[PDB]
Order: sequence, then structure tokens, then C-alpha cells
Amino acid sequence: DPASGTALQEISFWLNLERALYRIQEKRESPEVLLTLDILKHGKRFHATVSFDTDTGLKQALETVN
Amino acid sequence: LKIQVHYYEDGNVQLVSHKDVQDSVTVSNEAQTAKEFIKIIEHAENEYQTAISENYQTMSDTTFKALRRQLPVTRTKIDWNKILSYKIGKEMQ
Amino acid sequence: IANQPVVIDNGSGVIKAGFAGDQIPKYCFPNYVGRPKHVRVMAGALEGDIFIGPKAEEHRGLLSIRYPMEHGIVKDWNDMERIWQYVYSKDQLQTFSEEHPVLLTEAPLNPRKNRERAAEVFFETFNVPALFISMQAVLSLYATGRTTGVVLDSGDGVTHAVPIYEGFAMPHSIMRIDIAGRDVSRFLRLYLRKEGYDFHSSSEFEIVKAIKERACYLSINPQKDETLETEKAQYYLPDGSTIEIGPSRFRAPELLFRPDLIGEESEGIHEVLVFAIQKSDMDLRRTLFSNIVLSGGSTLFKGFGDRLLSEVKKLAPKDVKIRISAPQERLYSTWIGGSILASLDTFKKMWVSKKEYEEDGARSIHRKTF
Ligand SMILES: Nc1ncnc2c1ncn2[C@@H]1O[C@H](COP(=O)(O)OP(=O)(O)O)[C@@H](O)[C@H]1O
Repeated sequence: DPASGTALQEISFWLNLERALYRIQEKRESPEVLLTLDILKHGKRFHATVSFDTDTGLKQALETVN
Repeated sequence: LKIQVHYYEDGNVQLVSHKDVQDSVTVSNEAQTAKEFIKIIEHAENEYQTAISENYQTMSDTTFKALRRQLPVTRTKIDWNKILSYKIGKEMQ
Repeated sequence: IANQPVVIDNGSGVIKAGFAGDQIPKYCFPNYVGRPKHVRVMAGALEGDIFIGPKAEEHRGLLSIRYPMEHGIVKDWNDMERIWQYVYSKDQLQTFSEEHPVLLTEAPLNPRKNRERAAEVFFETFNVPALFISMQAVLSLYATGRTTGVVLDSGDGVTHAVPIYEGFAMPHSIMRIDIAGRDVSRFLRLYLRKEGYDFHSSSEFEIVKAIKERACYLSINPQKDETLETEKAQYYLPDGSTIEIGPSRFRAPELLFRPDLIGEESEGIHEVLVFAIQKSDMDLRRTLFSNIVLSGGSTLFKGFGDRLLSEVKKLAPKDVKIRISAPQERLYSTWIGGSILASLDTFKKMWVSKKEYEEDGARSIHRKTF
């Protein structure tokens, strides 16, 4: 709820979401996770690979965050 | 033989046609070419009226199919739920 | 969400399965269930009763092989449950039926109860996340890559022709007769009896199938060859005997082009194609005659395509280019088409979710049947 808590709590909450979604992007961009993605791509299994960026709402969340 | 037919009951429809009849005969005599003129006339007119009627006969499947078919080439209605729900596979070829 | 869709191609004679995205089906075996006939006496015997797959094929003598599906219609659901359960065993998939959406091939014009009870079986005993029943011709054309054309298949229990236009499989032109591979084998068994060689055991009908698969051909002229005495090639049984066939090798797959031999008012394969094409829009006949695709194991006889061309030329109108394609994966056409179809992102919106099935029921399947 946008009015739940005081003003500084909600404002700080949006700030927390910004840096936290960047940390999720950090965990996304590691070479180990990319190695698993390469396994699924090299194994002709496009499902988890395309869903890793589309099914995850991280992209749109990061653009609204930005 | 130009023809103009109008009809507007709850709408508007206009038929405009003509046939450039071309025929010949030697002017043999007067009465002979009178009734022979009628022979060419009865020929072309029976021909033309009949042909016009059959043009009206072959119109659901040829002329209109040049414009808009009665049913699609799949001979079924449209599953709007299918087209909207997912792409038919048009992306795949 | 789940792991990956599993394309289980059914078939009245040979089931075929594997994950979507795979190139060829890695798991294929006959669609029969064999349970022993003899008496367990010695201890340490073959434990377990019902055998399916390679083990049932190996110890073929003990079993009393039966089929649970005939003419694309399931007759026994218990054996089908055990077959599907075997597909998910450690010998074939080594997975669970809870993390995989299922693509399921199915023949046209079948009863509603097949889709309904098959859906109950999957979503209830298997509890699959998503089931999707589809046609078979649509998948075969997707496997060849082209898009508009008829599909002539003849599997083990059914045979039909579907004129497909860009994916919309025209439901008003699907001719379907029930004379396929297994029935050709059955008629071959009758002719073998007339030859003198008797084969009547259930685990011997399979030997009759083996003979159909490696000793029959199709005569170009159906009658001129019947009025001659062939070379009468031999055949080696698994037992080690010898069978000289003779005329019982070309008249046996002749059944597909004339079901009068079995005594039935149905039509041949050629008439199924010509009627499937002629019961369509006159503006698409030339396009359909220029694109015919064969699939199904019964289209593997020698001289099949050539005789089909001759027959269709006798039935098609004059000077219309007839073109019959015949890819090298007629046994795997429906499965490869399933691998291409289920591996797309639109398949997520094309299936039926488990939640949806629990909400509406079987009507949801008939609603979203395509
Ligand atoms: N070489 C062959 N010649 C003739 N018939 C064959 C041959 N190989 C297999 N068959 C028959 O074709 C059938 C395979 O078709 P199938 O894959 O069962 O179609 P579906 O899976 O759609 O039922 C088998 O029942 C077999 O009897």
C-alpha cells in the first residue's frame, strides 16, 4: 500500500526496490548462470532460455526502476 | 442495345449495360431484308437477354468471388477465439 | 510452468515419445502389452507380470501380446495407463509426470471419449501441468516445413487424408477409413493360412508383422502380376524354418487399394485422397494436387508411391500436376512435427492448463481442441 507506513518508509521502499533489482541483474549476469543458459541453448532447449528474460519480469521492472 | 435498370427498395442497385452488336447481310430485297433484319434482331436480342440472365446466374461464384467470397477457402467460419487466442502458426513456414 | 514438453506420439501399433526440441524420437517401442501365458514354476523366474517395451519383445514366446488401442481408439484403459506409465519409467524417460506439459498426437474423427478419458488419465493419474491433444496431419506438414497440402497417412490402425491450408486443417474434407498396417497384417495372416503355413498365436501374429515389414511389395499392375507365377522367395523364421510365400506377398498389401478383399464397402487409399481433395474448395485443388505428403509406417511398402501416382492419375482430372512427396521420416513425421510445434513460445498459449481443466472440465478441452 503506497500510504502504508510513513512517507520516508514508502520513499525508501522504492529506493530499496531500485538497488535490489540491480542486484538481481547482478545475479543474472554471472558467467555461471550464463553457463547454465549456454547448456540449455546448446542442447536445443529454447524454453528456459527465452523464458529467463521474458517470463522473468526483471526487464520491465528494471526499466520502470530506471 | 443499351440497358439501364434502377432499383432502390431499401437500398440502391443500378444495372448499366450495352452490347455492341455487329452483323451484316447484303440488302437482297426489301421484305426479305425487313424480316431478315428482324432475323438478325431476334437473334441478337434473344442472345443478349439470355446471356445477361446467365451472367446473373454465374455471379455468386465468379464475379463476387473476384470481390468477396461467400465462404473462405477453408469452407468454415472463423474461430475468432483461435485467431485471437494464439497465432495459427503463421510465424512458422 | 514446467520443465519441457514431452511429445508422446501415440499409435495403435507403435508408440513414439521424447522431449520436445529433440531431433528424432529417442524412445519408440510397440504399443502392445504382453503378460505371460505359461506357469511360473522355477524360482528366480522373470519377476513381474505385465511386460512392455524391449523386455516384452525379447521374451516374446512367454507373452500373450494384446493391443489396447485399435483403429486409433483405446479399447482398454488399464493397459494404456501401464503403457504411458512405462513411458515415464526409468527405462524410457526417467522423469516425473508432474513437471512436463504433454503434447499428444491423436487421429481425426475419433470419439470424444478418447480425448475426455485420456485427459482424465493424464491430468489425474499423471497430474501433468498441461495437456494438448492435436491432429496428426498438421504435425506431419509442420515436420516437412511446407504449409498447404494434403497429408496421406496410414499408420497401424487408421488411415486418413487431411487437406491442410496454412495450418487450418479443413474439417470438412477429412476422409477416414479404418484399413491400416495391422489390418494388412491380419489379411496377410489369412493368406498365409491359405498358403498352408499357419500362424495363429498372439505372439506369432508379430511374426506375421515381421513378414509384412520385410517380404511384401506392391505390384504396379494389380492384375497382370496376379496372372503370373512369381519366383516365390523364401523366408527365415525366428525358429529357423523356411516359408515360401509366392502370391501372398503382393496381394497382401493390395488391401489398402481395394477393401473388397476384406469384404468392406470402404475405399482405397487413392480414393481417400481424391475424395479429400474434391470435397474442398475448387480454388485449391491444383495446390493440393501439387502437394501430397505421405506419413505413417504403412507407406513404406515397395512400389507404394509409384502405385499411388498411377492410381491418382487415373482419378485426377487430365493435365493437373500431381506431386506426391515421401520424406525419409514417415515413421517419425508426427513426432518430429510435435517437436517443432511444442518447442515454440506460442505453445504456452496453445495448451490447456491443469487449473483450467479443474475449472471447466472436458468441455475446456473440446473448446480449445485446436
Ligand atoms: N517397412 C514396412 N513396410 C510396411 N509396413 C510397415 C513397415 N514398417 C512398419 N510398418 C507398419 O506400419 C506401422 C507403423 O505406423 P505407426 O507408426 O504405428 O503409425 P501410428 O504411430 O500413427 O499408429 C506398424 O504397425 C507396421 O505394421
